[PDB]
Amino acid sequence: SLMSCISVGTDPMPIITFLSEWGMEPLEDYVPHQSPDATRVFVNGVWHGVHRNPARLMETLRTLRRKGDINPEVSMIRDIREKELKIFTDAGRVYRPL
Amino acid sequence: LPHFSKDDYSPESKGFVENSYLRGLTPQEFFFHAMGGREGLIDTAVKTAETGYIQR
Amino acid sequence: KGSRFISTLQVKLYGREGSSARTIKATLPYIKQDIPIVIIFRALGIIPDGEILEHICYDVNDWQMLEMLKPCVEDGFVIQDRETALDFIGRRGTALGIKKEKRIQYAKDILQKEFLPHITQLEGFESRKAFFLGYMINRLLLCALDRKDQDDRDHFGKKRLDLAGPLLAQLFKTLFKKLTKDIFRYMQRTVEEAHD
Amino acid sequence: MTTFRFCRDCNNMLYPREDKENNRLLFECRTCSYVEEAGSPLVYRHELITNIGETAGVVQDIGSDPTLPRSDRECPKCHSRENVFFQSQQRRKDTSMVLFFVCLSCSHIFTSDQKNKRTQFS
Amino acid sequence: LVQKLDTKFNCLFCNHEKSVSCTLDKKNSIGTLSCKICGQSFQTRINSLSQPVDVYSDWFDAVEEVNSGRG
Amino acid sequence: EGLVEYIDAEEEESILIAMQPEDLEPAEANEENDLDVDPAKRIRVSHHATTFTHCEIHPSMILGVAASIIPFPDHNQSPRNTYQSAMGKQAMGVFLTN
Amino acid sequence: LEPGHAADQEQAKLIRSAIEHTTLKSVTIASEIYYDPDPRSTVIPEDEEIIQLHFSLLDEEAEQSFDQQSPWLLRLELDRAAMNDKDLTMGQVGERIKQTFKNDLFVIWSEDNDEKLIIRCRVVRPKSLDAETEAEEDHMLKKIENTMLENITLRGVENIERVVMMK
Amino acid sequence: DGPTMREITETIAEAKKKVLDVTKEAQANLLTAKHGMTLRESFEDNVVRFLNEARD
Amino acid sequence: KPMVNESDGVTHALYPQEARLRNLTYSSGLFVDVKKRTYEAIDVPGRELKYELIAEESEDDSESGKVFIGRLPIMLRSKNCYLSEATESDLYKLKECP
Ligand SMILES: [Zn+2]
Ligand SMILES: [Zn+2]
Repeated sequence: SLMSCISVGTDPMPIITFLSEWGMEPLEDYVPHQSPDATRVFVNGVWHGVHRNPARLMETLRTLRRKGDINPEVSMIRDIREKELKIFTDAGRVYRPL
Repeated sequence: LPHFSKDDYSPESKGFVENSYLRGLTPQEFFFHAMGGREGLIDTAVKTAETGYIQR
Repeated sequence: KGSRFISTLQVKLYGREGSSARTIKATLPYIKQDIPIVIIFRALGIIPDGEILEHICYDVNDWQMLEMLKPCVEDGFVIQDRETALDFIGRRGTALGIKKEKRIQYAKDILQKEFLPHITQLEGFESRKAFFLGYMINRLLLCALDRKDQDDRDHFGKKRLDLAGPLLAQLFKTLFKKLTKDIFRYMQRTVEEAHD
Repeated sequence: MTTFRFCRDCNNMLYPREDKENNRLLFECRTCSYVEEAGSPLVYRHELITNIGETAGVVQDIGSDPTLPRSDRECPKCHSRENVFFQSQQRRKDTSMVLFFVCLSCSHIFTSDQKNKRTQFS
Repeated sequence: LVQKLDTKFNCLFCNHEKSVSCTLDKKNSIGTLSCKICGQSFQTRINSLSQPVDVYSDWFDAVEEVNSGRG
Repeated sequence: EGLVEYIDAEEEESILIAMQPEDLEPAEANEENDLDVDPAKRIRVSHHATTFTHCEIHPSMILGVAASIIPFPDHNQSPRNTYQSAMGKQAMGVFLTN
Repeated sequence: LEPGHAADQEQAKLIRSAIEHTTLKSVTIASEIYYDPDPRSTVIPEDEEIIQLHFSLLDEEAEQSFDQQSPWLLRLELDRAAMNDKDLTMGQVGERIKQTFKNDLFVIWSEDNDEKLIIRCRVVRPKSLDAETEAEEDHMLKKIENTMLENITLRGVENIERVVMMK
Repeated sequence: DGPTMREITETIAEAKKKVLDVTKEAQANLLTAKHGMTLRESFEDNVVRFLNEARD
Repeated sequence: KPMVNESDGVTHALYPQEARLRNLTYSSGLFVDVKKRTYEAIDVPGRELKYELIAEESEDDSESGKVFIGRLPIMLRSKNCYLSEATESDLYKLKECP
């Protein structure tokens, strides 16, 4: 379509550091029956940990993106029902402006 | 379509087209009509050859 | 990153509700046949049962999923030690050339560098890949329980477009690999290829 | 697992070896020696028509979902006129189109069905 | 439930790429690696998951532990 | 500045878009009675939600290069539009000034 | 339908019932295996009334023996609405099970009026259960459940699914 | 002409109202599934029939 | 930058117009630096010859120099294209279409 664009890709390491600094507990310390309600934050399909307060993390990530601290092409999705927070930074994703 | 709230079964949200061609189509009706037209075109393309094979 | 380690991983549910759907098996890269999930979990360091169920099912109250998992444990009870599971996997791999350690090294290599490659080069794989495989099996069971619908291929968000960048990237990767191999052939062939 | 049943010292999985002489159902780790007596006659349940998972996914902030629809049905036990509703989350074909609601100020699930209550108290 | 199979594993005291047989009694979970040239047997246990490839290879591991032949 | 996004097909599953800025006015949500009953205009569905997250920059940006040169494509039927999009690449004209 | 029965309604329904294929799995809610050494009573108050109903009928029969009595209960709870829809009673399903299990499964019946459509079954194993409720392997009961829910044709013609009567 | 456009609009509105009533009945579990079809298929069949009648 | 090496041995800056008229590929050379680390034979009897560290001790690295890997075809208006920075007054000076 006219306004459609295709992502070219970005390094996920800065976003992973952001996530870690913002309370993303690593998998190695994860125990399902101690934090059953925790989400599953991950980037590019690599389960990177779990966050117990997804709403605040999502607000921070959106604010950083809209501020430019995160490349705008970086796509993030929160599945409130499935308790999963997803992020994609690779190339080939077709997106649109809104 | 991402302009409707989840779990909506209303006629407008599932392909119904209230307007006429004289009156026009709203963007959602336009897209649904495009869906239907694409279905028709694919069917025609398939028949073009399947019917010929049956003929032979 | 460029190697792309492209090797499909499949977790399969067999038979049907009144048949081999009791058990679950997975396919590993460069392995002759599939293996049950529980042996793989024990090979990754999750020895006791329950803990494997901790990894797979994330809510003990979800009794249906543990019911579905019953036969996996009923079949994996035979193996109890990590090296035993590694021996099992490596032996299933290929011919028993490594008679000394019973192909332990082969199984370790496969599960470290070819099993779920998008996480690799890290001894923490033992836990990370185990958790991800648990997630895989959880999704499989959720679909099998009709909790979630079958995944749709047509979803345009599940697709990617290879524009000029990636296409030229893979083409140039192949050509550069050929060039480097030719340079190595000239090195090996010609003594003092250094200067030439 | 309708209940919790694991060896306390091995965490392995127990299976029903009934004790014939005592006529008591007994459990003991196959690879260990710990021995535990059955605490309930239930050992197996296969549920064909299920009333589980209909409301799966209700979380502490389901209301924050923008996509879900909102209505004004009065919360039965709160009288709040705001809630967010949805249909059953199980994907069995024969599932009814009954609606499930959620009181945004109470986390209480009420259904539109005229003959059955919420999943937890249907 | 009795399984006997010839496969590609070599014949050790007997030097042949295809001369390796076996017997597998699953009722008693017992069996033996049977050498159609070098002969006698290699008795040991069987596991419910013991596929004939697993039979051959694990029992061959046991053979090296004993430094015997393939049957 | 945080005024527009880049929404991917995967992210647009979690959002609620408004077709046009007029869909946001409180009047449509509340004012059910109005004198603009011109029977010559498209029947547009009323204001249905209030949790909008984004708004379309404009419809008709869902069209491609060959489609967006059709006058009144929403008064045709889709097969005609596809035929025109295919046959607009055969129209004789000046492809370059040089 | 035959010329003398075509013009009518309920006879068409009777033909429909005679043709349409229906099994226990179409009317069963859930199947549960319970531990209950007592062959004449139960530790479950819920099934006590049903057992008492047949305690005066079945356990009062001549030549009482425990060869058909086991400590395992294969309790199937049926669907009243489904049975009503198919015009099925506890009778029909019971004697179909008997046909498939002439003497290999002792079967107890729940009264049709009861809100709990229950088929209380016990394993049968002569020479071991003759005077004891020995702990039969549960896998035997699971296989029995498979046979009941798959290989039992309550009524109809095999390979004939829903039959739609129309005018 | 205007009068027939208003009549068409009233026809479509009546069809929409009938579809809404069927939706309310189905969501209240009071709808009875047509024999040979589960609840959802019966509801969809009724809705599509009403909309087609409206168009005709 | 894009260039053409004539049959006479003289390299000449190549522009898209000439490339199209003369049937020349529009491409630019790929020069890379190649470190050259040489470990002369140590000839040290014992475990020294089994150790590559002793060979490292014989390290003798020479100048690398830019080595011509090949030619990468370049798409027009890209960052490396001659027309990327050209303005309108230059676009038709190069006989290219604005
Ligand atoms: Zn134990
Ligand atoms: Zn309330």
